[PDB]
Amino acid sequence: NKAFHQLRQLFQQHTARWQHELPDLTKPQYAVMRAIADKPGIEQVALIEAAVSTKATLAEMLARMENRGLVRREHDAADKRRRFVWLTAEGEKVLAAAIPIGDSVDEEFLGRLSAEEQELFMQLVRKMMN
Amino acid sequence: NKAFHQLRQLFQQHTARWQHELPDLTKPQYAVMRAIADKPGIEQVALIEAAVSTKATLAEMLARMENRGLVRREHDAADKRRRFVWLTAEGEKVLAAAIPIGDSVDEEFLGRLSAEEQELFMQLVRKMMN
Repeated sequence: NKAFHQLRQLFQQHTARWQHELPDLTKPQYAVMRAIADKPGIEQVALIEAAVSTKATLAEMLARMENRGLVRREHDAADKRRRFVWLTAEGEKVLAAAIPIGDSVDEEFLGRLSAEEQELFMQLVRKMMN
Repeated sequence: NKAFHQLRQLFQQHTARWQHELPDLTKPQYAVMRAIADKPGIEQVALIEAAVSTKATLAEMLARMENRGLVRREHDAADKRRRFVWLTAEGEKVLAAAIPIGDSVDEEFLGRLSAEEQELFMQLVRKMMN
């Protein structure tokens, strides 16, 4: 009966489908790779907002991604705290295969709305944000 | 530019405010206590859907809640796997203090929508669900 409760229901159903179709790439991981491909060499701090995570969660996720050869990083010579992120060629393949999968999972729920309903749903979400 | 991406943004902003105002009670924990109070003695399996969690996440969260004296449980004499959940008196106090806080956090975002926009936002979320 609460709005944010039903939002948790919808988000859990989406996560459940995402788990089945993309078992090795969660939605936060997918958003990070997508934001790196949208801006190769993006600075790690700007990647926090671009992928909707946190400084600590992004650092742990990027470390695991380069452990698996999916991303590579370079450092600011004047400030080693500043890092820039690229996808490797293997990371570009992992992302390219996952995009039509993730799109179909998003479509299972969004496709239940008309174009006007989709545009309106995004206007309301934008209105509630800070 | 994606709908579920902006939903993650809105949900992260809500979690950030919830973290500050209720540092010892997350939104999933709050939903569990709220569902137990709505149906004292609710069976643990039905509590999974009522609070929007999973069997394993609920089991871990309920164990910690009774470690802190916030919930108590009873077992089916014929099937010890079946358990029923109550709030303790101390759990009733923790929940009662948190409800006006959680309501104000929900209101910070929902209050940016009119009554008609709120009703419509919940109709669209219900339409996208399974």
